[PDB]
Amino acid sequence: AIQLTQSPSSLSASVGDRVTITCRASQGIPSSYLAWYQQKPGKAPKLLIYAASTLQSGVPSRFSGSGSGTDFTLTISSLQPEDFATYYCQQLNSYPPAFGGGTKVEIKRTVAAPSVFIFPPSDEQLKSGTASVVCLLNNFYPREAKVQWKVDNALQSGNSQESVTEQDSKDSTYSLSSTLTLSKADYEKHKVYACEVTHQGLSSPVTKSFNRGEC
Amino acid sequence: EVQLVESGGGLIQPGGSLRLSCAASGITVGWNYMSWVRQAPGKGLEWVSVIYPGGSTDYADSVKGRFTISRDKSKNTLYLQMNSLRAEDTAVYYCARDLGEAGGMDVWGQGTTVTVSSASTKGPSVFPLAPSSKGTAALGCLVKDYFPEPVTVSWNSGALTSGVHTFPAVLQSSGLYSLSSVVTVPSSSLGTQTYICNVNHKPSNTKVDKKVEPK
Amino acid sequence: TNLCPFDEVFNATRFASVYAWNRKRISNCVADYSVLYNLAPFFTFKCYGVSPTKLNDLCFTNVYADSFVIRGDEVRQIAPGQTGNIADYNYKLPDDFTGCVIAWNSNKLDSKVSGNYNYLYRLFRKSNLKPFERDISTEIYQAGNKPCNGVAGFNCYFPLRSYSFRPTYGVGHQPYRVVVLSFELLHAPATVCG
Repeated sequence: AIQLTQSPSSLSASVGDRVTITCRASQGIPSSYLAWYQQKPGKAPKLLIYAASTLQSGVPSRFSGSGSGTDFTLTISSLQPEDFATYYCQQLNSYPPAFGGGTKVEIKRTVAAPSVFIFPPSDEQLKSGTASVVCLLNNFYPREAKVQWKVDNALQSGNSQESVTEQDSKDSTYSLSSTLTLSKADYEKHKVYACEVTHQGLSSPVTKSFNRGEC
Repeated sequence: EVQLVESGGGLIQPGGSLRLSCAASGITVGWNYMSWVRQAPGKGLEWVSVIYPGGSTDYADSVKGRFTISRDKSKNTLYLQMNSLRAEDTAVYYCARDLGEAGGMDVWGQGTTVTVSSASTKGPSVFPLAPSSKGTAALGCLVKDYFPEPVTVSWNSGALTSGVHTFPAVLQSSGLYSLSSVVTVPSSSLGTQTYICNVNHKPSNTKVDKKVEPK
Repeated sequence: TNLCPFDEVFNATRFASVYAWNRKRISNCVADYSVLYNLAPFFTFKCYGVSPTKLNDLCFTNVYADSFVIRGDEVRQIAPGQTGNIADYNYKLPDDFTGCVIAWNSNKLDSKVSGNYNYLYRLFRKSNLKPFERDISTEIYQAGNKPCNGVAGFNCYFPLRSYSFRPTYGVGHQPYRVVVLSFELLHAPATVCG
């Protein structure tokens, strides 16, 4: 079958920029077998371009496509605020069709370091036998960040989950919360709980920590 | 005028059955290639099934023997019968009209949500993320172990909106959801201003107000 | 001594588009089914209701050679019991078919740099073809309520589309040449003996 690889995974742009998105097929196909779609959060995909260059009716002319063989392109000549969205390419005239993994077009702004906070489990939660430790990264840009949980200096793997907000409508930053989950028996067996954050706006990684049982 | 209106999604146990409907206007279902496409939470697009104008059908491999596409020309409606459902079938389901190389998937439905889980419906526990003792401070609420989505969160009954980040829920390996809601406030307010998070979970008729205060 | 004209079928310079597939009658001739192999990069030879090895021993009342060009990924549709855009709307074999299907990769001939668009297939049809039906109409396909009145547009599609053949496309999108041999038995003299 065919695999479609999209590039880049995400890209940051400002209004008025010329933006180009690439779709790469694994084997080589007619140009008339590729389509481009736009999707916004909570919305159905919308057709933009089919047969690699035909502009679907009603789509602004600043959208265009090109390519044949293995390398296909979607271009937006002057980015508008409503263009900020995710883009998918699709192979046509085939069942099952391949879809690319998507390209998210995102809003550029100045680098801002996260403010970092750590929260111990509440006494109320501990009564029921589980301990949740939360690390918060607030109002940062760009999106890439690394959160490293550390328990008595042991790097923690496979017991944490994280979630990120969408870009803030006013300052275009992100925020991230990470949750480390232990049983109460586990939690009481260690002292130093630490959240270590790496981000482009920090000169060196920043650690926020607490010692269990000490206000 | 042209639209596809879907119905029939909902919450179901593994092994159960659901039927999705896609009523059409402006296209003739029996005269088109009609496809079903799905999108798991946080993921891309995955083709599911197709029915040809002449009646032949095709399916993704992960769905064969369980799902059946069909149509009622008199009602101009497309259907998907889904038996032996699995947790991995959880997704937004779209119907769409496929024109192949002659046009993309140009017409899409609004989507209907399918959740397949063995979890019991359950109201969340709400725990405080208490402001640190050691100027801007951060505080929040951890809304844990609820099912299914969604949950709503407000602060001080809507009077506090600036600086609030309510994060997207994560799905724990227990099959229950968890999320956090945080807010940055002036440190000087910590001793004097009351901070309460208002949490609502309609499926369990749960309404919790949690006062968050320094420890 | 009186060889059948298999030569002008398998080695024809031009092949037909699948939707307008070619049919040649074959009778009153000595048929040698051993010449058929032609060193092609993806040769395929399957038979139904008959053994490919003993073909040279049999007689038939008449033989039909149908020929056309399709995509590589489509060669699987030229078989009894199959469905798909080719079997449904271009060339359909019966479920009780007696005969043989020969296919081979023709990327050398039927592709070119800059693309060969001369080969066509039917993309839109309201219902399945009967076995051995040939449909060559070019009426605008009405996919909705409004009549098309002979003009392409929304819900109004030209039903035929051209293949795009270039040598560097993948094998599933490369051109393949197909010959279908059907063997007829009547209560009549045999005129195709090996």
